[PDB]
Amino acid sequence: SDASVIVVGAGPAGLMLAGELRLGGVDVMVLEQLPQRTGESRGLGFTARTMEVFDQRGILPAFGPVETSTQGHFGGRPVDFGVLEGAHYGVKAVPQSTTESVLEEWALGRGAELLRGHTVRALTDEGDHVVVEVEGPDGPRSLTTRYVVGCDGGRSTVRKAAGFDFPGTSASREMFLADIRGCEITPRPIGETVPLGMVMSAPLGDGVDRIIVCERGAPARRRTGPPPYQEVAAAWQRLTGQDISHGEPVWVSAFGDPARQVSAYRRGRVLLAGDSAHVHLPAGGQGMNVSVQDSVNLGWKLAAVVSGRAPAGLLDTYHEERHPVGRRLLMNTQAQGMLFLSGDEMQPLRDVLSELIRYDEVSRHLAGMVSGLDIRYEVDGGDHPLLGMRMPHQELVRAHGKTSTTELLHPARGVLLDIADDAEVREAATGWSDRVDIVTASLHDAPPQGPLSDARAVLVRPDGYVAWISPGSRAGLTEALDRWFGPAR
Amino acid sequence: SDASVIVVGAGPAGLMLAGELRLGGVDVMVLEQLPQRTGESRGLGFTARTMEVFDQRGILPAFGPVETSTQGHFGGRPVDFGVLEGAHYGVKAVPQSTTESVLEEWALGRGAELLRGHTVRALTDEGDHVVVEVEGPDGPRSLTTRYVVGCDGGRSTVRKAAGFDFPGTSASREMFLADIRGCEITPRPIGETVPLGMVMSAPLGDGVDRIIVCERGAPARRRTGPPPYQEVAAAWQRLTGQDISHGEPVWVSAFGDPARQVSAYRRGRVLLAGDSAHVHLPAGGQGMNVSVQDSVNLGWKLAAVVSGRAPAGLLDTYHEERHPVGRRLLMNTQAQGMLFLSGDEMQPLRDVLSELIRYDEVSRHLAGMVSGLDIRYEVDGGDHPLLGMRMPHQELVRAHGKTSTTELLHPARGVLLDIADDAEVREAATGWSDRVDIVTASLHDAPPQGPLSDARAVLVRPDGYVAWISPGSRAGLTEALDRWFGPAR
Ligand SMILES: Cc1cc2nc3c(=O)[nH]c(=O)nc-3n(C[C@H](O)[C@H](O)[C@H](O)COP(=O)(O)OP(=O)(O)OC[C@H]3O[C@@H](n4cnc5c(N)ncnc54)[C@H](O)[C@@H]3O)c2cc1C
Ligand SMILES: Cc1cc2nc3c(=O)[nH]c(=O)nc-3n(C[C@H](O)[C@H](O)[C@H](O)COP(=O)(O)OP(=O)(O)OC[C@H]3O[C@@H](n4cnc5c(N)ncnc54)[C@H](O)[C@@H]3O)c2cc1C
Repeated sequence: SDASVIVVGAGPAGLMLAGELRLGGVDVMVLEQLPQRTGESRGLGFTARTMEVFDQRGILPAFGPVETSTQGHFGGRPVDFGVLEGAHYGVKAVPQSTTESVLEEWALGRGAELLRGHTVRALTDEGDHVVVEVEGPDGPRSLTTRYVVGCDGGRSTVRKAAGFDFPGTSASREMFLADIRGCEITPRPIGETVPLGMVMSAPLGDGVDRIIVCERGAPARRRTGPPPYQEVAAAWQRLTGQDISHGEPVWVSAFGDPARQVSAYRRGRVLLAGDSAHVHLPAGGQGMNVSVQDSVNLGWKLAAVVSGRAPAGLLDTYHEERHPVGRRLLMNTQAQGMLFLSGDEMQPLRDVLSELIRYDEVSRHLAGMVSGLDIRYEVDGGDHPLLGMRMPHQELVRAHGKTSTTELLHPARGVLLDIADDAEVREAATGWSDRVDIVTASLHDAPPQGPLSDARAVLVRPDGYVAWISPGSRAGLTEALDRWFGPAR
Repeated sequence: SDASVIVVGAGPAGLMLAGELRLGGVDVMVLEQLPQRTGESRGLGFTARTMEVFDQRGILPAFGPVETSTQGHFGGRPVDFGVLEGAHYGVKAVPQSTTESVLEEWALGRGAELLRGHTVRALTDEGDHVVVEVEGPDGPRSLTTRYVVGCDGGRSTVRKAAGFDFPGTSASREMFLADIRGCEITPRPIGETVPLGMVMSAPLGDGVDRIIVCERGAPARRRTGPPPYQEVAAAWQRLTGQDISHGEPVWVSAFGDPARQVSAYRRGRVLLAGDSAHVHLPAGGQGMNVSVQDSVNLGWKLAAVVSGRAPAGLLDTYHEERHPVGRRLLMNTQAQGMLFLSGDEMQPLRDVLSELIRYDEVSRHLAGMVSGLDIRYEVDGGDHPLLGMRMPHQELVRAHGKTSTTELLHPARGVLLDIADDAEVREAATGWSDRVDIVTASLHDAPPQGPLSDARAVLVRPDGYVAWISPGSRAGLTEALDRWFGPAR
């Protein structure tokens, strides 16, 4: 068995997972077909929760000094993300290429094995293990592993190989994206409706503008490689009345509006994460974020099962917790795109949306949805609001020195947070001290009526979601720890 | 001068106005080109506020015993209208033909002059008066009046004649509506998306179903008379896979999605009200309601100016108060229609809408918008919530006998409501007792913390909107009465 887990594809999803797996104490092998990273940088910046999952692991400093704004939109419509206590829009500029850069450097630091110029062509789940056919630099090889995770993007080889179900609709439009030099092109962050469809445009920073075009009737086409630049340019004139012949392209590509999502996130011993599981219209910046977050859901869980520390039942929760999120990803993103991408025909409906956004409830809700902060998993049929949601960053007073909720998650074991000083709780948990870090501290600069007010103790999973809280969970701590970390030692 | 005011067109708008004008103590002449009423009954039922404006005048009993539900939609999406204190969806079934029937019988009762088989062909505003060319039963006549009000529907002759501005967009789709017999056709109140577009269908009551069809690519066409039935039928099969050859039609018509609204509601001495001022996609049942309400805004005001009781400045408020409402009518209705009328392509966006509707703020807001109960006019830059909104029905204790806010508006003079017993207020107003009914009473079954709690007095315009409230208006009662009823006597 050449490695415990084989990850195929080394994009955000795969890189994040490879790291998460290593921290989980597991050897891992990433096969990526590309020899050197794309150079395309599709998305710009990342969401609040993606910011937080990076921070959970001490990855943010590698990004260089960065900014975070509260001014963002839901499908063009400005939403102030402040209205939801402790939320914001994200980190502003960062190109995917740099995120991907970062995460590679990380996981390699975490001792993951990355094999480039390695293309997976077929695979078979034999029951106790999985075999994988690979065309690499020196030729075709055959590898054996305990789990394979398809992180190979929108047209996943893995998903087709392992026989997944991929229901949904194929694309109906073709849109263009170009990053151009030289031309003197107006900003259109919200975009702009022109009789023949819509356009958008923004500046990025050193001589380069992004254009997006949507010629209304354009059919969907499968193509070999990007469109030739002059074809996009031709499209831009027929829409704006601007000639961009003279433009020198950096990247040019076509893309579309599909909506498909695997009906099961796991089959036997093969799993999918990122684009490979859910493919959609790129809109409201979600693709990378939600994918990276799939990896953070799965990583620790898989680590546990691989090493015999958890019953395979823990791994099903990856499906149960994420299919829903990916489904909402299709919903969120297609909605957002339809507002963004339509005629003067969609104007009435964004006029009402603008009217509704004005409330607090509404403004929170979409700021919740976009940022990924509204995620609540099923964990316990109890009263408390925080149950099953993410654990917010809160500074803590440890014996000698201050520390943070966020920093205790650096190692990716569970965190049990004794705040009231109850030896009774640190005892019930002793049988798990190998898997959960029992920490006893007090709160520092809490907002006197916040989510941790009147909380004696909290159980935080390795992905930083809350699994159990005192008071106000149906189940005792014993039931809870067994659920997520395995039997008592 | 043959009559004070000439109203052209005797639909909901014109009939309502003719009545409102008579109560205002003014002779009025309605010219309608049709000799006998259409027989078509496009809309079904009416909104809360339309219910209330009818009731303001004692018109509801003529309707026969009727029902009112709280279960309605915003563009297909179920909204419980209850969530907004004292709101609901409307009266359920009533066909326009019966409403039109009712209102005719009313205004004739009110002593309005209705001239049928009379078609207005041209008109000239001469400054001090207006002339009107009319082809009637015995021939062409020329009439003279002080005001003309275009209530002649979507293709208003008046509006074109008097030279109005009618900006907006002409229709882009063609939809079909048919009322059929015999066929066994499924209900589709929310409608239903079929690959080739959308359909809807409901039952109405004695053997007759309504179908609506939207064949996606259908262009807009100007036509002489309705479409032939077999053309709609052909459309229905190409969409549903159902043959309705055998169907016997009662009414068949085509209709579309325009969006236009006169930029000024008044020019010199000519005015517009109803369809003639604002034309749109029929969706969310608004056309009749908002139009009838234009007439109720204008009627009393015009009555005042015609008879020299108010300075012409009162009449401008008809524009200032209603252009905004009509504008929101275009917005409301086109939004609602776009959700209702689109592919599986609009599904994500009604999925978020369904999510937002779940709140209270949102559910109220749309229930407000649809019912027409959210209307607040500019009247005074003051704190109080009720200022400029409609006066809600509240039972009152008069000297001998109980009565209601609603019943005091039967005569269509203003109502000043002394509740605290303050002779100081009944004095300031003495100079207007000719135009305002000074009433002193106490509240009956008020909801102990309602909108009239801690209110000494209220000034209610003839259209039943609140103009001044103690406490909490910038202006004193004197300023207020002069604003709406004219100088002190
Ligand atoms: C126009 C554009 C703009 C976007 N903007 C945003 C944004 O603003 N915010 C956001 O969050 N998302 C955005 N996205 C979406 C985002 O780019 C994707 O979600 C994300 O980059 C893909 O995640 P992934 O790691 O699962 O797959 P990918 O990034 O596609 O990586 C999959 C990898 O698998 C490798 N691979 C595939 N098949 C094999 C195989 N047979 N063997 C070995 N390796 C294989 C590929 O080489 C590839 O490197 C945008 C997308 C587009 C197209
Ligand atoms: C498919 C359909 C369904 C609808 N459903 C609803 C609904 O559910 N709820 C709702 O509120 N609204 C609905 N409406 C809209 C509603 O029907 C219109 O708003 C309303 O009936 C028109 O109001 P009106 O009185 O201003 O004009 P009209 O009702 O059009 O009447 C204008 C009158 O003027 C007369 N006229 C025109 N020109 C002249 C002239 N030259 N000389 C003399 N007379 C003239 C005409 O004969 C006509 O009788 C619907 C409309 C359609 C088409």
